[PDB]
Amino acid sequence: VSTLIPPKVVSSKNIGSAPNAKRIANVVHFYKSLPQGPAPAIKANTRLARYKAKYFDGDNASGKPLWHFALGIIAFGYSMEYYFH
Amino acid sequence: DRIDSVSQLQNVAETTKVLFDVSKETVELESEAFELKQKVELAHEAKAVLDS
Repeated sequence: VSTLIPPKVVSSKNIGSAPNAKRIANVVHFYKSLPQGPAPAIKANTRLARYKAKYFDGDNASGKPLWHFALGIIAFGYSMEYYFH
Repeated sequence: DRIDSVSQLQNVAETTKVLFDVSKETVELESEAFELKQKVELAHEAKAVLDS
């Protein structure tokens, strides 16, 4: 008389679990990502990447390039009026 | 969480097979016991008629 066994005939529902979808995602998501890297590209040399590093990083929101660009325009147009217009 | 499920299943897979065998094996022995029951039965009847 019927000796039927559900537990080891569950083996196609043991792939069926929902976090498996997350698992196979995040072994691939974590197959190459650096833990935090060593020191990637925060600073670089484009000779204006150095400018960016001091002023236009997340390291500095300092108002200094704005000031610099402002002062440039003040220097620019006063001489230039007599040269162009 | 997933690891927890998996660990259970590993141990289960072997041990459940033991029970599978065991259950049907006992049932076979119990079949043979029916022939014993018939020995018991006929003798009981015989004593009763004789008592009458």
